Amino acid sequence: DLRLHLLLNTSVTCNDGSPAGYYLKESRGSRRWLLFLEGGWYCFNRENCDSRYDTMRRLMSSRDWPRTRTGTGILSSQPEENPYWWNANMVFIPYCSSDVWSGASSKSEKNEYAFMGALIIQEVVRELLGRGLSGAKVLLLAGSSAGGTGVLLNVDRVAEQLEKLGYPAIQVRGLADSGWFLDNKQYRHTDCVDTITCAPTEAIRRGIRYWNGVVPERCRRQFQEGEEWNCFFGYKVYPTLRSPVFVVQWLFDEAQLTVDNVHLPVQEGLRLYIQNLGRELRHTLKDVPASFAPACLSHEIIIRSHWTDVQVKGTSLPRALHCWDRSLHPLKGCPVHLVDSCPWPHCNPSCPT
Ligand SMILES: OCc1cn(-c2ccc(Cl)c(Cl)c2)nn1
Ligand SMILES: *[C@@H]1O[C@H](CO)[C@@H](O)[C@H](O)[C@H]1NC(C)=O
Repeated sequence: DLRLHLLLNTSVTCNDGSPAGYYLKESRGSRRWLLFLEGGWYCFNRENCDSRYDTMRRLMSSRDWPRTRTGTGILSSQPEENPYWWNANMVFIPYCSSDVWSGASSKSEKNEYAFMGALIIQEVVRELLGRGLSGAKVLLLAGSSAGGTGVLLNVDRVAEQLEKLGYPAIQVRGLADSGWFLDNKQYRHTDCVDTITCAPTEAIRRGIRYWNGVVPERCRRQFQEGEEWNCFFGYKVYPTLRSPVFVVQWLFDEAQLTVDNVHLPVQEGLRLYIQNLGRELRHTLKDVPASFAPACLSHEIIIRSHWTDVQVKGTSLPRALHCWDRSLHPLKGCPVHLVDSCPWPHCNPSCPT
């Protein structure tokens, strides 16, 4: 079990002003640290943030958080369930800022909600240095869904912060799970008139203004003011990063099909759309040396207990991550770039059921 610690700096808060926090399980015999970012969509205006506060309050507030949580998947401490990093120090950071981990704004007389996702990550790092993170050799910043996108937005700032605090020996790396999205054409098209019909590029554009969102500077300098929404899309922000990042992405991600207005007897027009989506995602990973991209229709995520079962070209994700570790000290029979090439959902027999 991982135990809850609320942040001692109570100015760093969830959406409703309650303090943010983290769940920790230490491993005294390890200099490896894994910091995982929870996901779960976002909100970008007053109407749909109020709605999220009614029926998804744990993603906006800490007042009902439990004292402990069980580590699963890559956060498990049993080698049977986690062949990769079972002996590492484990940290689970709840997602209570609804800003794709990008915000830096407090609740005030002009803001009903606080959006502090970027500052939450930095304060967790600062308070963990007193918990033994000061002795680390590798800090792996991982995340799923909106947390996977948050890895891409924040991994270089974490490396930046540890350098200016005087810890240059800590190697910072990233693992982005199911947060690599495309700003493609929708299958059926709707103008941004309400939350349902607003495409991701439009919603992110308004979110950044509503959140006071921040993006990596090198990406910020390419796209500049008014256009920072481009940095939320993995294939645009990844080439600007300096830290090593491993990318996990289904070729037919369910969240991607949702924002494309696809809801699954497939006729020709939809078949070509789905097949073209798989091609485009494969194409964006072509220059990504560390990646895992199975041809599955799925919403599953690397903290699930059976994450070891899926294979690409005969290699599992825990093995690919171990190969990545070795490559950061090409390897015989221990590959790191694993992208399916078959064109339809579940053509890989090991896809989740
Ligand atoms: O849980 C699924 C999910 C997906 N997203 C998400 C995050 C960023 C972008 Cl740019 C898009 Cl298009 C979608 N956030 N949560
Ligand atoms: C608390 O966090 C805020 C926001 O990140 C920061 O500006 C401030 O310096 C922190 N205060 C202390 C005492 O660490």
